[PDB]
Amino acid sequence: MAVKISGVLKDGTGKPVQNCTIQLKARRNSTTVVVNTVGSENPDEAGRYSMDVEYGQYSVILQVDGFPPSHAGTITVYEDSQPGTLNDFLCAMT
Amino acid sequence: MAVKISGVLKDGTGKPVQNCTIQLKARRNSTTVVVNTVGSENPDEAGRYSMDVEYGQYSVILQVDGFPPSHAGTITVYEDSQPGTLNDFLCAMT
Amino acid sequence: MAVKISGVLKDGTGKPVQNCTIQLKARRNSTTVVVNTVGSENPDEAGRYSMDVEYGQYSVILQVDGFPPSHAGTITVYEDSQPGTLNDFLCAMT
Amino acid sequence: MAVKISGVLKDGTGKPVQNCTIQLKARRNSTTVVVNTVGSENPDEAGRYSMDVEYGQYSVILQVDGFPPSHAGTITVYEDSQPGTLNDFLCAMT
Amino acid sequence: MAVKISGVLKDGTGKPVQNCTIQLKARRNSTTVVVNTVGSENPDEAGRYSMDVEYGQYSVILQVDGFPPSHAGTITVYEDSQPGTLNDFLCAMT
Amino acid sequence: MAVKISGVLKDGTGKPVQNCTIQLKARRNSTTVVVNTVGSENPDEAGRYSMDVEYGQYSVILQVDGFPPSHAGTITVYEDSQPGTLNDFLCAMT
Amino acid sequence: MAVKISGVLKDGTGKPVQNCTIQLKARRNSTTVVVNTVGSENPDEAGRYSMDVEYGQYSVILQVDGFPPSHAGTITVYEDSQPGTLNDFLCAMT
Amino acid sequence: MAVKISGVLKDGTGKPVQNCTIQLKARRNSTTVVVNTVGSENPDEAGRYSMDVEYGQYSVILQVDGFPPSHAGTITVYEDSQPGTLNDFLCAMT
Amino acid sequence: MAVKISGVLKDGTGKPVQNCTIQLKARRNSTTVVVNTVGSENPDEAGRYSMDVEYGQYSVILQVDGFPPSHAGTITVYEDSQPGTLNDFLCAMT
Amino acid sequence: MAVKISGVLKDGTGKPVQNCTIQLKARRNSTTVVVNTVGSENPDEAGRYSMDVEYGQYSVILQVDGFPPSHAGTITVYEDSQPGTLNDFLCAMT
Amino acid sequence: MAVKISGVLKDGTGKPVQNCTIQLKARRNSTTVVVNTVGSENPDEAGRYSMDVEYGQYSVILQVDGFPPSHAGTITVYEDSQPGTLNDFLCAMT
Amino acid sequence: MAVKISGVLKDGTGKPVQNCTIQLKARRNSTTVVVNTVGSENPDEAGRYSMDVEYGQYSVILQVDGFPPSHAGTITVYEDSQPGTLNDFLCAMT
Repeated sequence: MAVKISGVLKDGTGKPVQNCTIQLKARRNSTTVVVNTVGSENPDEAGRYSMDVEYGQYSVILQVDGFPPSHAGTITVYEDSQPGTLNDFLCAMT
Repeated sequence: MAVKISGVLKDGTGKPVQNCTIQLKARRNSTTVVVNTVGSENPDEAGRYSMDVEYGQYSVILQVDGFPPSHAGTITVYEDSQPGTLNDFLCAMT
Repeated sequence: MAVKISGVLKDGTGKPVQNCTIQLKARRNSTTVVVNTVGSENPDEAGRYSMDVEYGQYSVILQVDGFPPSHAGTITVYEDSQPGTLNDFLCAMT
Repeated sequence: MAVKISGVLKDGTGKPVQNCTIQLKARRNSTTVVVNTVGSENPDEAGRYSMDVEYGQYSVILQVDGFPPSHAGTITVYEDSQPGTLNDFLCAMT
Repeated sequence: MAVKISGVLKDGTGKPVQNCTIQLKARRNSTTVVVNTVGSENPDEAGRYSMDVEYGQYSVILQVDGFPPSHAGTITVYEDSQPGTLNDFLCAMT
Repeated sequence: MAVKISGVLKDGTGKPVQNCTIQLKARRNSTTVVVNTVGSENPDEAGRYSMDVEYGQYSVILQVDGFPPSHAGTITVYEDSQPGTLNDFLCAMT
Repeated sequence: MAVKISGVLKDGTGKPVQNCTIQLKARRNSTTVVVNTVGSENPDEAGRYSMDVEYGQYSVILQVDGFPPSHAGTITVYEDSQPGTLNDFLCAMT
Repeated sequence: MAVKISGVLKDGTGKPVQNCTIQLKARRNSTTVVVNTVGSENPDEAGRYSMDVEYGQYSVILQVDGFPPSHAGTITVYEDSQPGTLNDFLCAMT
Repeated sequence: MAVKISGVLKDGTGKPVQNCTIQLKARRNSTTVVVNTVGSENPDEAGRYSMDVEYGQYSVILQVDGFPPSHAGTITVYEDSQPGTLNDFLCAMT
Repeated sequence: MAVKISGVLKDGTGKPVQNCTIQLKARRNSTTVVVNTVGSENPDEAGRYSMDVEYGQYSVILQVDGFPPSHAGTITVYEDSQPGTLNDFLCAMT
Repeated sequence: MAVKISGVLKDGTGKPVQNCTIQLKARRNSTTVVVNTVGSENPDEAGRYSMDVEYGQYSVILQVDGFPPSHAGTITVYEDSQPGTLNDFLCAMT
Repeated sequence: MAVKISGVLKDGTGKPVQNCTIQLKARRNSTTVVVNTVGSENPDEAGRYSMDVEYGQYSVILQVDGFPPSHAGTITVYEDSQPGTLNDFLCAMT
């Protein structure tokens, strides 16, 4: 199953960030994802993003049209996670 | 929420600075801001600035047209912070 | 005898991978295959793959148009193996 | 408030110095001036200069089309100083 | 006498491999073969191969216009062997 | 108040020097002269010079059209000084 | 006299070798052959060769069009030697 | 006052030297001559020279558009001397 | 007197060797030959050679258009030698 | 006073020296000749030379058109010296 | 008195040497020959040479058109020597 | 007085040597010759030379447009020598 990861993506001054590109980098083999595979997603102009993420361990990469990739960190989804925003997984007590 | 930061910024000789821009770079990802994201604002011709800032720790950069980028310092916006000028956050005890 | 390897190939965000290529390298020569021989097959537009592999040890290579070759890992198919996705074969205990 | 620094600028032969530029490089964060902000002031043909200086610590630089920028020294304006000339601030007992 | 070697050459995915070339590099002087002599014989489009090997010691080279020559291993033909496939000679207990 | 420094400046053989230039460089800033400020006049065709020198310590440079700059020495005009030739100030006891 | 050396020249797979050349370099001067002298003669398409060789020690070279020269070994034709193929002398006990 | 120095400049064969030039390099600050000042006096075709030197210490340089400047020696015009020739000052017991 | 050295020059295959040239490099002064002198002899198409050698010590160099000069060795002719072939002098027990 | 230096200039084979030039260089400055001053004369076509030299130490140089400058030696002509050839002065006891 | 040296110089194969030249170099000056003087003679078409040499010690050089100059050796013609070939002088006991 | 040196100049093979040039390089100052003065003398086509040498010490150079100048040696002529050939002076007991 795919857990829904949804939210809005704002910069540090309360405005949406445009030209974004969010990438999920698999680091270990899962039941349905092969290692070293990237899954991309492009937010809209208002900053809304929504993805269907398969469980496993991933590295998050954020690219904004003139930014070298910003390694936000590693997220992990098990068979107990509930739908939420991307930021909670980064801030979650791993 | 967001704390409102408003004021006017000048130089030693009591004049507004022109063609400048303030950039806040988030050095630690938060519940609403992802790490390593810059949010910028250009003051008006009178040097007046006004912007809504999300909580967390930020690094402040001033860029003036021609001059090398200046690293003013680091600010921290907590849940108990009250509105004020940008200078007080720089001068706040750490 | 050739075990049937069937499945669908997706990434972290639950989408098929296009322009992909799956290669199997015979690591150790067997009574049916000769060592250092590559066998590859391109999945369809929906990311569905089905191959008939001979038994032995193989190293799996994932090739994507644009990215450098990925080293998924190593599979070892015995005479007693049952049909299934290659994801189970990489994640099988060794 | 701004202390009013006024005077005349003469060289060693008792003559006005032209094509000058007095700049104030702020070295510490103040309640009204951000770090590394320069404010220029060009005196008239008779060597008269007058500036309104916000209190704090400054490094005075005197740039003439000729000798490289001459570091006159560091000046400091508390909230007790009275209006005067820049030479007294340079020569004041720190 | 010439031992007949016959078989079908397949890659890891149970398919014939085309454009190949099997070379037998003789490493030791035999009664009828001089050292460092090669014999090339290309199999058909269905992967069928057959040679008339003279007894002795040989190194097998599999050249497939691609990966460099693949030293599959030394074969040895005694004067008590029976006709078979090349893979058995590779896998034979030396 | 500027001491008057007047006289005639000749060479070893008793002739006036033409195309000359006398430069005073303030090595230490005073209440009326800022540090590292140069003052120069060209003497007349007869080698006669007249100066209104502010109090303080200066370094004297002799510049002739063609020769490299000469370093005559250092003078120090106190408050008890009296008008006289420049040549005495270098030769005064220190 | 001359010992007769007649036979056919096959390769590992039982085929004749074309564009071949046998070279006999005399490594020790004899009653009838001076040192460091070669004699080269071309076998036919069937691979047959016929050589009347004088006594002494020789080094045998196979030169086949395209390949680097091959050093088959060294032969020693004595007075008690009987006619035979070239392979027997190389394979003879030394 | 100026000490008159006159004479005739003859080379080693009792002949006048032409195209000559005598320079007096002041080496110590005097009451009437600034340090590092040169005064030339070109003799006539018959080798006669006559100068009006001031008191002090001088280095005599002899430039003859040829051999490089010849540092003859240092002359001191003590304020008890009487007019003479240049050679007497060189030969004088300093 | 000159001893007659005659014979037929054959290679290891038992054939005449054409395009040859035999040279005798004298290494010590003799009664009739000065040291470091070479005398060439070109055999005919059937390999026959015949020279009239003066007694002494020589080094024989057999040069053919091809392989580099092959120094067969040293020959010595004393006042006891009988006419023969070149090969005997090489093989003679010196 | 001046000593008369006269004579004829000859070489080993009793011949006049043509295109010659005699140079006297004042080694030590005296009451009549300044130091490092050269006085030269050219002998006539028969090699006859005559000059009037002042007292002191001189280094004598012979310059011939084509040959490198020769350093004949050093002469020391005194107050009591008698007229003669420069050969005697060069050969005089020192 | 010049001893006459006459003879014919051959090579190993009993032939005259053409385009030759014999050089005698005097290595020690004598009462009739100055040191380092080279006297040469070209033998005729039949190899016959006839020279007459002065007494002393000489180095004998052979020069042949095509080969680098040979160093034949050393001879010493005394006052008691008898006319003979050049070869005997080389072989004479020393 | 000049000693008369006369003779004939022959090489090692009893023939005159042409194109020669005898040079006398003086080494010490004499009463009539200055150091490092050379006097040439070209002999005629018959090798005859006759020179007049002033007494002293000389080094003899023999330039023959060939071998570089040859140091024949030192010749000393006192006021007792009698006329003779150049070779005797070289061979004379020094």
